[PDB]
Amino acid sequence: MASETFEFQAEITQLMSLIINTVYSNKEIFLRELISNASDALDKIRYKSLSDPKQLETEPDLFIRITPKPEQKVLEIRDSGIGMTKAELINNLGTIAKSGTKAFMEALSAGADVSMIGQFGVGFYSLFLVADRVQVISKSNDDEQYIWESNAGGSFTVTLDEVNERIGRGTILRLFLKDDQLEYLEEKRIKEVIKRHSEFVAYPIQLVVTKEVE
Ligand SMILES: O=C1CCC/C=C/CCOC(=O)c2c(O)cc(O)c(Cl)c2C1
Repeated sequence: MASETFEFQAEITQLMSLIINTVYSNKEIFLRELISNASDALDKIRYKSLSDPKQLETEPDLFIRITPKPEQKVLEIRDSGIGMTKAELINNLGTIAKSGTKAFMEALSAGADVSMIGQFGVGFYSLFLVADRVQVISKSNDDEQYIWESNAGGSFTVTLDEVNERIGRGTILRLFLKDDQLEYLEEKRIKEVIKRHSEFVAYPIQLVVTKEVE
């Protein structure tokens, strides 16, 4: 598959740098940000399905699912929400600087809690606290499955998905964790963070665990 390359909006890049380099502690917050988005996307499919029940048939179950993958140092966060089409992947995750991107960078500088990122509607980028490379794998009812990829550089890429498993509907966040952030592949740590900061979530939050049989 041919891949297409795009430059990040100049302030989105700034922000990613202020994230990767400016904030230190409380990096566990990336999880609630990515669970929050998962819920906000599941909300939209559940709303749309009220007047278009057929929207749900491509994936009748509404859930949030986290999968630790120790071997490839990867943490994945899936939902069966509304999904994103190629154009939205492009617009919502790079080319267009969502209103508030610069505002949070300013807030942050004046002395703001990095945990307030979500209230500026930029929570997505908080993932770079624990990861240096990310794959966003989406499937909308109205397009094929695609892969959006950023390595924290200045650009990103979108490629028709012919390599990943078929998600019926929704999105997968394949975070490639930093060597010093691998505690998030642990069942207990994840399970902790989730209970402390994600109590009021309307959807099933499944944790996928792999254990050798003795
Ligand atoms: O804009 C996004 C943030 C959520 C608000 C809903 C947008 C419409 C679809 O959005 C998504 O599929 C989606 C998701 O499922 C999980 C995520 O972590 C992110 Cl970032 C997104 C993209």
